Amino acid sequence: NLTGDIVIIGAGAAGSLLAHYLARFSNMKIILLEAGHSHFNDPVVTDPMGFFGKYNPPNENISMSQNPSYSWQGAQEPNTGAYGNRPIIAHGMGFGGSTMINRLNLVVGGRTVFDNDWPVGWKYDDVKNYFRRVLVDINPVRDNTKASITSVALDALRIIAEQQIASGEPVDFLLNKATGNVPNVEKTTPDAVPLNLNDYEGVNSVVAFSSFYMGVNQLSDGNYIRKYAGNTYLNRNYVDENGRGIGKFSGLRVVSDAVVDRIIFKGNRAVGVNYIDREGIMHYVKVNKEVVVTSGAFYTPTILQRSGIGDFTYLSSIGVKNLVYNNPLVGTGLKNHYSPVTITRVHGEPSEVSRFLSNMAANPTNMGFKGLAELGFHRLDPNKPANANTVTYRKYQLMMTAGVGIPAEQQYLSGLSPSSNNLFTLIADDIRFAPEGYIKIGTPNIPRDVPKIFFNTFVTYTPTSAPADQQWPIAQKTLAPLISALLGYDIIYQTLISMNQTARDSGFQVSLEMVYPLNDLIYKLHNGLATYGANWWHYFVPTLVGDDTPAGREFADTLSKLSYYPRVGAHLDSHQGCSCSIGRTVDSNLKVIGTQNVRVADLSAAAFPPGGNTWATASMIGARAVDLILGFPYLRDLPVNDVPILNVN
Amino acid sequence: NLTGDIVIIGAGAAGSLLAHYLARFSNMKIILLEAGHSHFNDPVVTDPMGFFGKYNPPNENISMSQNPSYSWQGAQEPNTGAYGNRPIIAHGMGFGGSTMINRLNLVVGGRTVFDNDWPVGWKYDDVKNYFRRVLVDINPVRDNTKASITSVALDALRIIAEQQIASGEPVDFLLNKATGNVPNVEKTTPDAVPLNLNDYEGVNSVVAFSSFYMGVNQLSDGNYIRKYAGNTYLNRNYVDENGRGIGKFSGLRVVSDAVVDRIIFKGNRAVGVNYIDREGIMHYVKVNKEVVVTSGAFYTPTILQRSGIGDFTYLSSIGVKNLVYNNPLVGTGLKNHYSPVTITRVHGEPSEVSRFLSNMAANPTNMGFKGLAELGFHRLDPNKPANANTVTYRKYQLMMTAGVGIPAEQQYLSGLSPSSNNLFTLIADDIRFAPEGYIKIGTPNIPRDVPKIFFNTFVTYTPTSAPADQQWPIAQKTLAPLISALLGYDIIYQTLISMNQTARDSGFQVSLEMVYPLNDLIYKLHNGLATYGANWWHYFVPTLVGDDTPAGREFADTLSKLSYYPRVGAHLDSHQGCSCSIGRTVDSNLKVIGTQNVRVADLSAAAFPPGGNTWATASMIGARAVDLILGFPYLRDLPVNDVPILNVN
Ligand SMILES: Cc1cc2nc3c(=O)[nH]c(=O)nc-3n(C[C@H](O)[C@H](O)[C@H](O)COP(=O)(O)OP(=O)(O)OC[C@H]3O[C@@H](n4cnc5c(N)ncnc54)[C@H](O)[C@@H]3O)c2cc1C
Ligand SMILES: Cc1cc2nc3c(=O)[nH]c(=O)nc-3n(C[C@H](O)[C@H](O)[C@H](O)COP(=O)(O)OP(=O)(O)OC[C@H]3O[C@@H](n4cnc5c(N)ncnc54)[C@H](O)[C@@H]3O)c2cc1C
Repeated sequence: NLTGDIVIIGAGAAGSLLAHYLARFSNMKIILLEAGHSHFNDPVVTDPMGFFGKYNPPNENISMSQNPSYSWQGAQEPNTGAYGNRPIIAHGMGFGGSTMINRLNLVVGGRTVFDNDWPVGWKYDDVKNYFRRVLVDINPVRDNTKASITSVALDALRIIAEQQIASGEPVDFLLNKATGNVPNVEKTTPDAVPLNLNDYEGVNSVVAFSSFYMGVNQLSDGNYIRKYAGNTYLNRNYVDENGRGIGKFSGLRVVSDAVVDRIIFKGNRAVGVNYIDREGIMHYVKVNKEVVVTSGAFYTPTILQRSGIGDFTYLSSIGVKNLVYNNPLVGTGLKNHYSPVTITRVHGEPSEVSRFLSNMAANPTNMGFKGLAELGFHRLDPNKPANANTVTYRKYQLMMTAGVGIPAEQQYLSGLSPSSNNLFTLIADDIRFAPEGYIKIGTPNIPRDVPKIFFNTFVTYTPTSAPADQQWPIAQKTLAPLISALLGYDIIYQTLISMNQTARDSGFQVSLEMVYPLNDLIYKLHNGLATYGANWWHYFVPTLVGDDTPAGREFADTLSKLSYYPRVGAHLDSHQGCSCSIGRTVDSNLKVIGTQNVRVADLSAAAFPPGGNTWATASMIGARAVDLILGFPYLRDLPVNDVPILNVN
Repeated sequence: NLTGDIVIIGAGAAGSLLAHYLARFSNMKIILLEAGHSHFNDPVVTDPMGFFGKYNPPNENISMSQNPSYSWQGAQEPNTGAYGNRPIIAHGMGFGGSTMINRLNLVVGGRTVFDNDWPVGWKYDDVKNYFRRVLVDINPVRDNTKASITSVALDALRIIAEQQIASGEPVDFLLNKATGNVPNVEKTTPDAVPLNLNDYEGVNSVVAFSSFYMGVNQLSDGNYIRKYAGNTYLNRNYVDENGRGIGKFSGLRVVSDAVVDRIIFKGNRAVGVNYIDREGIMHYVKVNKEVVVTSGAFYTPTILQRSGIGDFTYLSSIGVKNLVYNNPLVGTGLKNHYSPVTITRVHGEPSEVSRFLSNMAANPTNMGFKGLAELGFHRLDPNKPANANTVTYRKYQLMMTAGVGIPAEQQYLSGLSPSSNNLFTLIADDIRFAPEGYIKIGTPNIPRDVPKIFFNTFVTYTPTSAPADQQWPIAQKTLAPLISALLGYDIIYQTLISMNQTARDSGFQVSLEMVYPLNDLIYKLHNGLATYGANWWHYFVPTLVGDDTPAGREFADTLSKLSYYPRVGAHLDSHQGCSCSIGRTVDSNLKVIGTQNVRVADLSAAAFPPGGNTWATASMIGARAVDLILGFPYLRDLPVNDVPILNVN
């Protein structure tokens, strides 16, 4: 049988890095088991434009995230806050994990989140040397082309930031403490210097920029290739076609097309793993030292539960025979991101509006991301951290995209046909999303694509027969996402109001207004904010604050109407994590509480979602697990000029 | 280990009956493999009202169809005809298959379908005995609490039938060929004899009645029970707690909590079956004579495909190792039913309207169904069989229910809240629904909840650069479902128009006007149908017709607006089948083409969907397969008085 010291389950954004840098620096046998197989010769994945449906048959025009042959299909239970919808969120299958099917963006997360929201031993100064290693291994690139809309938006944001600085409010969405009174907005001159948002020292927390960073590499021919975990750490230089290492890496052995279900125990120690190959044959893998599980946010708690780690009552209810430890917290507290969307129309003569929206197409260099800014807390938002007036946090990730990002049903309902050529998309992402859920298994026989996922986004609050004063804190806690989404809409509105004058100044004779969010409603919401200030959100429950005045009814009706759009006119991001975070299931050394020699090293073990995209954080967790297992800080001391070599075929 | 003579996979609506009567009438060892366990002591399933959520926890309020512990979650690929959404359809998991979580509505299917759409040897005179056996074994009951608007609707239908008969059209939705010139509308007299829609001779193909037949049995205590296949054929009288037969059924052996993946062949003949138990240990079962697969419409083709039966090219591409027989037709031609929904509002004084909609609440005997008729083709339907001038066909199933059956999003959008006490629902279910699809697997490792399911219903038509004279037939073939939906709306409108006068005559002083589908649009549709006759549907493509008058533009606009409602304001029925039909995957004796000793005996092996619900048809397939396997007409000649004995506990 197969025998080895360390067994890694799941070759995702962290498993590949862990296996690579663990086989390099040691001499013990390593086995990596992955559900899928390699895709180095598949044009759909390697080409960056294969993400947008470039090599798909006419009768099967679906993306990789909706394809069962590329990803798992984690259907969730009905959403009580979104009219009982059941969105599908996917995890990749094969070498590279979910990074094989993603947008290839890279955001670091910032300094404030790690300093304030993560436990001791995982502060920014302890993880920046691994962020640097991950970034230098991926080696992303910036945008090459540049449109005139970016400069106009940057100038409008600069004017807004100057106004906010002069106003003197302690907290705003365009203030940064580490810079001072100078707005942190890129210059619009042709010879300007870019403002990197992934700075080593984390100076840029609320920064307006001109470009993102995409994980692509230009090839000697002239085309681009997708740079992800699979071809970076598990390419032909290190792993051959038999799943064996070459040279120094001869210790590592990779098994392909192997789905695992259980971990065998001798009471407190893992002693084996069982999996099934392509012929339906059950195989058993001996474990000598340790087991590391990196199956992702959705499927790590399930494999933990069906092995006998969780609530004993429910596990005996469903029918688990072998039980090991009692953690009623396994699989609880799952976090994610959300992104409401906005559409804008441009008015004027066809020639000027055609010159205005030019040079904003999509190429493997930008992936449709013009990129505007990372924003802070709106001054009217009541739910802020305790020291939000001292250190600046990240809440919004502003983005700009061509075309219209809207489900076809809303496209028909609103009348904004994508065939039009005078519309563009602004998105105010939320990277501090409040709702939390949990995961439980349904049947204790085999891995299944659909466990029980509960995740309610925009719920409503029901009044009770109590004085309003003590009820208000409950309503404030319950209605956070709605307030955040509406304040993001207001942010976009102010940006458009400033950008009208900015564009008129820059030499474009055009005008702009919102169209999808029913500009009348946005204008009324802005007026209501301006006239009500801090207590504006009390109108979400008009019964307890009844004005008996036409203005009050008007504001309540407008707030009720605007609550409809974030439920349907938006989409969920596939940035789920924190389901098995540190402090609930594992300690600071990534060891499962109650056992001896098993560890979790994926995004599920994250204490708090990073302030942005989540590719780099999982790789950082894996890199830290490397020298936690080894015991010596090899990666933290590895020279920067040492990077893995790339083999294409 | 385990050895036997016949191995049955899946104890569904057909496997239960087949195993029961095959163990009764023979002397050979029989093994039944099921992926679930008995629910005889679970109030959610045994109580008929548990379907609506009578015993659900407040924080897990989900129906049995949406619960992963009760059913398989069959997610499908985006539907290009309904704005690209992915509805979820389930098969029940446990003793009784999908009959354990269904609405318990029993419809035989009709006679014309089995006389014009099934091969020789499967005509109505060869299946009526098995239909009678299934019906007497289940022993349904009729509704006990008769309402008042049922009589009003029946009188309106009688008036419409009189008008249609006096007119002289060859075909319409209230003409029955096997009844003469007398309308087939049930009497409204106090002592009226019931009209049975499941009659032995099949004379009622277009019949208007007052109550359906549902599978519930009244206990001596007073409360009702759910009488499905699981407790009918697999109760404690016959199968013990371990899973062994009792007395005469000593040859049976039932294995619970067993999921199968493979069928082991020896070149052309099955020799074994593999399954995984609750503990997670792979087991092997020997086969001596026969293997029968009854895993359902979705999951029987998957089992066949990953076993080595199907398109060799795709199977080899996805990694299937062993290939047995090449047949690219496996998993093709999937059919299902679609039910648009209509909402009506009643006007009048509160007392009269309150007493008008009385005695229509849902109780365990009618389950919210009052039932109207099995209607026929509309006179203006262009896509109808040529045989329709001699025989009558079932196309529309008409049902009524209190409250509003609408997704919450459309409930909010249309302004029709469920709190109103003056609304009721009319549903015209399409039972000759045209579109078809196919099923493919993604990974050759283990059974999965989500394989590739393609099903596109409301696809539109794009004109080409050709003369209209040859373009018209293709457009006529493509646009059938929209035509059927609009004609159903017109049928409901006519029924309401007649019901207004009938109610005003019967004593009530009220007015009924349809609301949800935007009455003005329906009025315009009715006027346009009357004006344009047979060629009304030509205006789905206003460019190709060449009409430019304001009337033509208005009619085209109305036809465009109305097409929005069927896509979203409806829900797909779980009556899927015909994916391994007779003559394409199996012969007339249910043996799989190209193989030696395996058969399929479920709803997937049906040649054409019946005119109504599909439980009885699946049970009939199983019952017929019983005596085909045995070779003697045991069940056809069994006396009607010999029925199984119920054993609740
Ligand atoms: C469509 C999409 C777009 C995204 N875009 C971005 C983006 O722009 N920026 C960003 O930062 N992040 C993005 N992400 C998220 C990013 O891809 C992941 O967060 C990241 O890969 C984290 O990796 P992980 O190891 O934690 O999880 P995964 O990469 O999902 O790890 C799962 C791995 O484990 C394997 N596995 C799972 N279950 C089993 C099992 N039972 N047995 C064996 N193996 C198993 C899988 O085959 C896979 O190899 C996107 C994700 C998706 C789905
Ligand atoms: C919500 C709902 C309501 C319905 N209402 C009605 C109604 O009112 N009237 C009506 O006539 N019909 C109704 N139906 C449909 C009806 O219940 C089914 O069509 C009928 O049971 C068909 O029987 P079958 O054996 O073909 O499918 P099923 O009974 O669903 O057969 C599936 C069986 O196979 C087993 N199985 C599947 N895969 C495997 C595997 N890999 N290994 C082992 N076992 C496996 C399952 O555990 C299950 O026992 C409804 C269905 C649903 C979902």
